[PDB]
Amino acid sequence: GAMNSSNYAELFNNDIKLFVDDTNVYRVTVHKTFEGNVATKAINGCIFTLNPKTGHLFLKIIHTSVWAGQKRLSQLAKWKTAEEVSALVRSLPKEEQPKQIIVTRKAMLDPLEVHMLDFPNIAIRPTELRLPFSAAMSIDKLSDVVMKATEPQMVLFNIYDDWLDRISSYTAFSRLTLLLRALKTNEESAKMILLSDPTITIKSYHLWPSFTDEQWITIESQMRDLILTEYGRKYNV
Amino acid sequence: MNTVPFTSAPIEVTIGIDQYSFNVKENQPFHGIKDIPIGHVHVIHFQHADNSSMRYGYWFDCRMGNFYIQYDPKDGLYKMMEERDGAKFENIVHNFKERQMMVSYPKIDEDDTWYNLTEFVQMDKIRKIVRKDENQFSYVDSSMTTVQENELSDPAHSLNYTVINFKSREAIRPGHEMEDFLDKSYYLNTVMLQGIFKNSSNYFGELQFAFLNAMFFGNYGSSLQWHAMIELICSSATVPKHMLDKLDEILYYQIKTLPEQYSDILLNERVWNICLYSSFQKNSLHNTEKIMENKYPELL
Ligand SMILES: CN(CCC(N)=O)Cc1ccccc1Br
Ligand SMILES: CN(CCC(N)=O)Cc1ccccc1Br
Ligand SMILES: CN(CCC(N)=O)Cc1ccccc1Br
Repeated sequence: GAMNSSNYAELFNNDIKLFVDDTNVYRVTVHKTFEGNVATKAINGCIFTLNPKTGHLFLKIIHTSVWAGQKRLSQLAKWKTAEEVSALVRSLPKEEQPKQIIVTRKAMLDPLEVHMLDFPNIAIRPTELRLPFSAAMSIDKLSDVVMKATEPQMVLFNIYDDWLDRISSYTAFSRLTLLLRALKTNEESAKMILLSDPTITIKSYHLWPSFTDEQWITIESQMRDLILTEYGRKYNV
Repeated sequence: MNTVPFTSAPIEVTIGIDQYSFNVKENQPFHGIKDIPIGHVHVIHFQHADNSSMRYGYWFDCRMGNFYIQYDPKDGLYKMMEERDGAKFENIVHNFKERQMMVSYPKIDEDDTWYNLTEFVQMDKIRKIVRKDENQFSYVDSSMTTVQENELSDPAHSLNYTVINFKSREAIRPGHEMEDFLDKSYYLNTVMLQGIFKNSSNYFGELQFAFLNAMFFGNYGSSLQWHAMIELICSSATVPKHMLDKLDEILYYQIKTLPEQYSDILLNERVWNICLYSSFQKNSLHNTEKIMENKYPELL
């Protein structure tokens, strides 16, 4: 059934699983037409498919051409997501296929279940967790490869960089979700925290800066403060 | 007109014949039911006064044999049986008719209710759903489960309705996942109609039989089947126009006949609101929508 606070450590056991987030698949800018009506212009999107144990992020870039001549795009986007996830699973060796796929929004359950009828042993599950994966497009290198794509494309990143050499996947996932929650709540502030110190750089294959253990503690503290801050600014508390 | 004579009525019981119900007291001089219209299937059903649990009954067609009911004191129920000796059967039915020991099927010459509820129901198809080939009549009761319910236990005592499952490989063509899930026409027209039922009459027959088992026996699996067969049509964008008009009539008479006080348990709020107000056929069931809105506006 639904993943929640009580069964949280299941994410980090040795049963292969993937999260799938569809919140950046169909993206638009809204603007005024010469006649003063409103129209949308789609921009490139992405499916966010993540193995929380290993950090394996399979980023399927959704090029705007997949929407051409199509109706009801918000509904199509859920089925296109399910189609691409299904294709990904079928492309993996049997022993790499997930035993569970956790969708971050319940409207993905039926589209994915229907696309995965050939895999009766893969469990499709919702979650009661409010995960901040929509903020994936605030990571500069991910946003860059999405917006530069001229055709459909799959790109691979470890979203944990090399952290698992030093911390567990439980801890790496906690760090990731803190970082993403911060970027979602105040992107500018979050990015100033992460990048202000010019002596700490981002390695060319990494997504995040090369913080020492001690620096991560400071950064993690600063991100908590930011989130608490905005919570006050927002609610006047 | 045909007759279902009774050997006796040793235990107090409510007897039902199609949409009608009457009471018989323990050891009352009751010897059965006469003037039963030839040309239709019929159902004779029972609820004991001392254990209203287990409604049970028998689907039969008087053209297929001479049938009578005798209580069995070992198995504790009224059993339908067949007398092959035609001479003997007629000789006995005549004695009962002369002594006026039978109640009369009350068909009133303005009423087409039973025809309209059983138009497509055929005894040959009932006998394939209810497997017990040594008898010409078919036993059904409250507790019998469907082949699909047994998939989600005794196979011999099951209701073999046609399995409908919207999230199944049979319902969904590879490469048309979204199309086939959102518009079930492929599944209705090619898989079910052309492939399994062969024609819409056999489809409507199973739908009607399912409704009646749900209504008369409180058979939950039959209720699920009835609603699934409605939902498959309502969720199809392409349905033969004659099928829609006929479905509207079928459902109208089913809703008209339902006990008002059972509406809470025999009608699925989700299916009906989807069918009348969201589905492709939301504007195609005018008679059904009007009776539903005037009789069960709570549900909607
Ligand atoms: C290193 N390899 C990917 C990088 C690449 N492009 O070949 C491991 C890996 C597998 C699958 C997903 C992410 C990741 Br990270
Ligand atoms: C009791 N009766 C049998 C009489 C006999 N054979 O000696 C059962 C029954 C059979 C046939 C017709 C009506 C009915 Br009621
Ligand atoms: C006669 N009553 C309802 C008939 C009606 N007016 O609808 C119960 C009944 C049904 C069938 C046979 C005998 C008897 Br008694």
